Order: sequence, then structure tokens, then C-alpha cells
Amino acid sequence: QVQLVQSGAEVKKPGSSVKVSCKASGGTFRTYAMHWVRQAPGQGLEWMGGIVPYHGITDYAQKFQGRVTITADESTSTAYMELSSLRSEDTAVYYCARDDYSTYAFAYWGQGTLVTVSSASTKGPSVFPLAPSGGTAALGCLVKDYFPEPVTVSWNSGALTSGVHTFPAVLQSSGLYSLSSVVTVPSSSLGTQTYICNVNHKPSNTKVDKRVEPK
Amino acid sequence: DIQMTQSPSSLSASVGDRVTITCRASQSIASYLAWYQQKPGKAPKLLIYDASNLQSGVPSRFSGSGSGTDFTLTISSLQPEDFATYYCQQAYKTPYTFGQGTKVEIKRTVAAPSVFIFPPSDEQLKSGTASVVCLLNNFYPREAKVQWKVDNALQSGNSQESVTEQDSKDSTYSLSSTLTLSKADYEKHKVYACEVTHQGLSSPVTKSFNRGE
Amino acid sequence: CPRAACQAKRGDQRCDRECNSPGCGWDGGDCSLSVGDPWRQCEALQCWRLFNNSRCDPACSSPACLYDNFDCHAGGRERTCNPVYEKYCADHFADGRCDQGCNTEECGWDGLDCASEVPALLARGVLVLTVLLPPEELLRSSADFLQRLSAILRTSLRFRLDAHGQAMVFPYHVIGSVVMLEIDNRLCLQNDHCFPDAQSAADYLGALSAVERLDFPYPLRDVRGEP
Ligand SMILES: *[C@@H]1O[C@H](CO)[C@@H](O)[C@H](O)[C@H]1NC(C)=O
Ligand SMILES: [Ca+2]
Ligand SMILES: [Ca+2]
Ligand SMILES: [Ca+2]
Ligand SMILES: [Cl-]
Ligand SMILES: [Cl-]
Repeated sequence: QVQLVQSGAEVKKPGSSVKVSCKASGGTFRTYAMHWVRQAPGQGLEWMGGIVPYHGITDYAQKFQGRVTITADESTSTAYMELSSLRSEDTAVYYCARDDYSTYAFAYWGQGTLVTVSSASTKGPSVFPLAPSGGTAALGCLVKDYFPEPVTVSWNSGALTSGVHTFPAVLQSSGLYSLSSVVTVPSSSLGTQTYICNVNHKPSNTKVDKRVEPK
Repeated sequence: DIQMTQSPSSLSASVGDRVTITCRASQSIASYLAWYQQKPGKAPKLLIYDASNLQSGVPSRFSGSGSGTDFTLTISSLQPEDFATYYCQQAYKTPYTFGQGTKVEIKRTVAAPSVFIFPPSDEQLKSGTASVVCLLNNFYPREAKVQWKVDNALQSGNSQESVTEQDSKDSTYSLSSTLTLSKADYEKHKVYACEVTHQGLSSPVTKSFNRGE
Repeated sequence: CPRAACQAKRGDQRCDRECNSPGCGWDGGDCSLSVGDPWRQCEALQCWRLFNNSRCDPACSSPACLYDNFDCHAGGRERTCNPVYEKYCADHFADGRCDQGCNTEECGWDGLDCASEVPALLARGVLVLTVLLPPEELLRSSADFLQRLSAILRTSLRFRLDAHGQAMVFPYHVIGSVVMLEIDNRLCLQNDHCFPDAQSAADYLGALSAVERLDFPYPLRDVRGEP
């Protein structure tokens, strides 16, 4: 079975460079192509360029001329994309895609590599409780001022999933992100049950557990 | 470049509906057109290659047709797992180009939001900032209007909204509106109100609190 | 098309898609590069309908039936040159250096740079092309022109040379060119997929123009085989 595994998420300052890798495994076709496709937040798909590692022949989209370098190591079935003079507009998920013996279309896709370009530096969030007061109550956690994305939020170590809404983060003018995670529960469970939000920000190695009590 | 135009950009359909998504190329691409499906937080997935070939492991209710400049993706009996964004892509000439995408959402009956207001926590107030959160829970359609009033004064430029993706279980949306003020501005006012206008509400609903009560 | 429609447009030296049908003789040949009936020798009448389908139709695979647009010969992805090789193969065609990526019939055989020691095996006759571009302009992109035609015909194409070793490209009357090409089948090993003569190649090109599947970036007016 063909599998594409990409290198981890990157955080960069404007003007810096990034080099992303993609390893293919399980392939039998010698002249497969490896492509780089990016997706800016909330946007569509944009092909940057591609390579056939067996021949070393590359092709790029003209808009990426001079800034993008695509290479490959045929022996390891690994493709690389290097993007230089990084701007905030280069913030996107970069996908590695591969064709197969039957088409030139993108039959296989990597999991994606988020590349965040910003003047901000890695910072863990501050977590504040959103206290509860037809017998339905709402409670939550405000996960404020972190960088970069992503942050994961669970309730009661993942045992509470029903009625949970973790909102997409908003980018503040400070360059830091912020979101809320809420849950609706029966009003009567407020005096008989415990509610804990578990916040994980892997980029800053921050883990926060916050007990949310009625006010 | 070859420009790919998809139609519609947004589509609301029900499970069991026969759905058609069209793709127009700026010049002839013979049969070299692929269709991809993409779900939130996931990579695209190939459905159809070279206009009409169904990719293995893709259900037979998906079919592709067309040649030259006009292409069609047909989904017979639209299933719950088909709600996603679809893209066409010409594989004819580099630079490879994609259509703008078609977002397919599930139709549902109108559902009014249940509305909740959260004052800033005492913990946040210590830091010198005040975030007031208004939650609109489980509503349909996605369109909703949230209006903030502080002591009867309509607020502008100091609020941010965030909307979830459509719920896979009940086909609803949820929204948060966050009013951001300095602790100084927060402490000089009493009445904090969130006003919600939505199709499922016969009249706009207001949730409010009095600071320090 | 069977009676009373567009008789004033048949053979008017301008392709009209409304009249481009077998009944109207591909707009009197104007849409088939002056080839009257590219399928004139094809033994089965309904082959043109199966020419455009991207699948093997064995009954339409004979040379007379224009190899069913090579769908029986080149069944998989090998039917077309990789789009990522388009610029590369045009830039490296017949440059005297073997480029393996271009060394396939669908890419133009690298203009025979990998087969310099294999003798030429020419098809009968000369392929004559009227291109509405002046000789100087046409020759400024001659590698691209031959590489693309080689890729389409799945064989090697070159300019016929005269006694002085000059390409046989003549001015057309100021308005275009009369280009004389030879077909080198030295790598075309044979079932059947090789053009034995220049008229066979001209008919195949006419069949692509008739079904609107010819994508050649040159103002190509007509094609014919000449001895
Ligand atoms: C081929 O024939 C015509 C164009 O000549 C077109 O309408 C038809 O759909 C094409 N067939 C395929 C399978 O591309
Ligand atoms: Ca005509
Ligand atoms: Ca056929
Ligand atoms: Ca060469
Ligand atoms: Cl493969
Ligand atoms: Cl996504």
C-alpha cells in the first residue's frame, strides 16, 4: 500500500527559509512524480511544482520562481520542497502528493505540514474558566494568547464529547491566537458532576487542566 | 494558465439527493480532469481520474463525465459521509490548476440557537483584560446576527466571531461572539447584553448580565 | 447536414464546427486539415465515434482505421508524455545529448539523441505542412515544433534537407510556410502502430483535427503526403 509521510510542523520568522520533506513507501512504479501543493487557511489548493525522482526532471509554477526548490533523493523515495524569503502570506499547510502507474492525477497525499510564518514567537496559552450560572447550562474554557496553532481541547479526559464545541482560533492583532471550548450539560448536573477542560499546546509543551465550577 | 471554474461554489442538499458539480476549463483539456474530496482538517482524496475513472475504494454512487471544456461530478444518493468540499483539477498541462471548490452542506429543518452569555472570569480580570463571551448553540441555517450592547450603547469594532463546521450528528452550527474590552472600560459599565437574530427565533433574543451581580 | 444547411461553407478554407460532421465531410475537409476523409480506407464505418474514447476498440485498430488513436497500442499512462516533462523535452530535443526522461515514443524519442548509431528507416514520401507563420519565426522554434509533432505521431520527425543541407521550409504566398518533413521509423518496432508513408501520418493528423483532439500550438492550415 502506498504511504506518504511528511516532516513536522514549522514555525518561521519573515525572511527565513523552510525545507519540508516527504517520504514515499510501498510504491512499485519507478517513474512516479512527487508534487507540492499548498493550502492557505480557508483557501483552495495551489500546485507549486513537481519532480520525477528517477529522472530528476522538475517543473514549477512560475509564481514560485526563484523562491521554490524541489529536490529528491531517489534511493530513499524522498522529495523536498525548500521555500525561501518567507512572508506571512506563505502561512499554509503544504501537501506532498504522488501519482501512480495509471494516472498523472494526485492518487496519494501526505498528511500535510503546517508552516506558520510570523514575527510572533512560540508561547503557551492562558486558560480561563467560562463559569455556568429549559434546564440546560453552558460552561467552557477560554484558551487565550498562544502561538502557533494548533491547540487541542478535551473535556473530562475525552469522556465528555456530547455537546462539546471547540471553536476555530482567531488570530489577534498581537499575532497570538485565541479560542473558546464550550459544553452544554443538564442544569442539575452542575451540583452532582465535575467538569474539567484539558488544554494541550504541543508547540510550547504546555498541558493545562482547569476545573470549571458554577459561579 | 488554464483557469478552472466550478459551479456551484456552495450547495445545500439532503441525504439521498442526486447532486451535480460542474467544472469548466478555459481551454480544451480532452479527458485529463480529476475530482478530489476534502474534509475539514484532512488531506484531499482522489475520487475520479481522467474525467470518468472511479478510483478504487471510492463508492460507485460517484461518477464523472465530460470532455473538452465541460465536466461533471455526479453523486447519486448523497450519503452523510459525502458532506465535504470537492475540487476539480486539470492534469493536462502545467501549472496544474484546481477549481475554487464546492462546499457541500447537509440541509436540515430550521433550529433556533440556545443563547448563553459568559462574564469575564475573575482570573482574567487580574491580568487587566475583559473578554465577554456570547454562545449561540446548535442552530440551522448557519446565518446568524449577533449585536452587543453595553449600558444600551451598540458596540462596534471590539468583537470577534467564530463558527464551527457543521455537526455530523445533528447538522447544526454553533457560534461564539467575544467582546473584548480593557478591565478599565469593563468596570465603568453595568449592563452587558448580547442580542441574537436568527431565522428560528420569532423575535431577536437577548441574554444579559449586570456586572457584579 | 443531409440536405439544405451549410453548402456555402464546405471547402471554404475556414473550419466551421456546426458543419464538422461525417455527413458534411468534416466541413468539406476544412476541419480535417484538407484531408477529405481520414477514415476513407477504414473498413468499419463507425470508427470515428470510437476514435475519441480513451479505450481500445480492436475492430478500429488497423492502420486504415488510424490505430484507434493509439489506444490499443498505448493502453496505459504511456499514451501521453508526462506534463512535467513538456518544457524539458522541447528544450533538450535533438541537442546531441541522450536525455532518458524524453527517450520514449510519447515524448518524441529525445529527437533520436539516444539512438545515433541506429540507421534511419524513413517512411515513404514527405509530409507537407502549411503553417500560417513566416519561415524565420517557424525555424526560431523548430526543436519545439518537431518534438511536438514527434510526440503526436509517436515516431521521429525531422525537416527534409536539400542538397545544401538546408531545411526544406519555403515561404507561402509572406503569409506562412510550406514545411517538408520526413518520418524516421528507426525506433518504431512492430500489432501495428507505425506510419508506412507520409499520407498515413497526414490522415491521422486530420482525424485528430476532425475530433478536436489536436493541440498543436502552431497555425497549421493543412497536411498531405507527397512522393
Ligand atoms: C469525443 O467526441 C466528441 C468530440 O469530437 C465529444 O463530444 C465526446 O464526448 C468525446 N468523447 C470522449 C470520451 O472524450
Ligand atoms: Ca468550412
Ligand atoms: Ca477507441
Ligand atoms: Ca537530448
Ligand atoms: Cl504505484
Ligand atoms: Cl483541511
